[PDB]
Amino acid sequence: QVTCVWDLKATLGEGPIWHGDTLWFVDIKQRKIHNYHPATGERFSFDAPDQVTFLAPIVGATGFVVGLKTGIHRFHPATGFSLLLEVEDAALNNRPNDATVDAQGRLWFGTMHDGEENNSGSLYRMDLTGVARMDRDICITNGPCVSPDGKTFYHTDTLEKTIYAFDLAEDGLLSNKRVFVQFALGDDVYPDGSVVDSEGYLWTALWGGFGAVRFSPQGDAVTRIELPAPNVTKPCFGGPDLKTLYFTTARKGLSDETLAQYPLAGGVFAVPVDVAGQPQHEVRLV
Ligand SMILES: O[C@@H]1[C@@H](O)[C@@H](O)OC[C@H]1O
Ligand SMILES: O[C@@H]1[C@@H](O)[C@H](O)OC[C@H]1O
Ligand SMILES: O[C@@H]1[C@@H](O)[C@H](O)OC[C@H]1O
Ligand SMILES: [Fe+2]
Repeated sequence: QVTCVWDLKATLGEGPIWHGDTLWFVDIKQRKIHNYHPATGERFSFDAPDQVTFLAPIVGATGFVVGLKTGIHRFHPATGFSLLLEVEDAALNNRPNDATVDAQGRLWFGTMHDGEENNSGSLYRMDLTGVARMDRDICITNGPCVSPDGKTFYHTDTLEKTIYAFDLAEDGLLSNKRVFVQFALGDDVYPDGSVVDSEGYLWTALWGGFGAVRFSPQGDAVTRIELPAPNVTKPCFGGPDLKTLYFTTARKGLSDETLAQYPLAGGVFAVPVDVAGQPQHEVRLV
């Protein structure tokens, strides 16, 4: 049985990372940044001026790169949020979503239509050279991640239920886009966030799928973890050995009867696994 380590009941828990030997994540719709210490069970929360969608630590503990609906900001507990750059026109009614940091310190993050209807979202790569638009015309982007060897990049079109794979060159460009995995069975099962473990396997959390799936680098499902929560948003490897798989979940979109049957929905869950994950990388801004 899977254990819920924090009965947070978040509306849209998302973007978990393992940083400073603690778990950091967000509640997008409640505009919260949460921090959880597994060794003591202590929890901390910070209020955000708008929807906050991802966190990525910057080298030197100079804060996090975070995604607010108003743009990409820096967040530091002792200075708040300060605008780093607007990436899209506010008229699009877009907002950032998921993100990851590769082994070279680059921040890959996506945008999406906040109304979840228009194909106005894009994929961006933020590094020392600036911000480059890597893909476009995606309604809900999700789960950017790179393989441990750095040669493969994964990205998710959630509403199309598709996970694509790209060839990633050392210079940082994507090529040879192809469908990695397509979800067919499940009318209300959508792929949300994904990560890649130390062995190159893809862990994908299922929106409306009550858990997460582990895929071989060839695209075959090999393991499924089930949670007492209908909408699982993202996995994150943490713990002292990177073998404790945490999961964020969401109460958004669930009826009152479903939430009464699954009262732990929106909480943070943890499961021990056999394969360790990848260490968290930090964004290079200098
Ligand atoms: O690592 C840092 C963390 O300890 C806290 O201060 O938030 C800012 C981060 O950069
Ligand atoms: O809005 C949600 C988005 O934040 C999440 O990443 O994927 C599921 C969507 O419904
Ligand atoms: O799981 C339930 C929890 O969500 C609620 O808050 O307290 C009662 C528990 O049974
Ligand atoms: Fe997501």
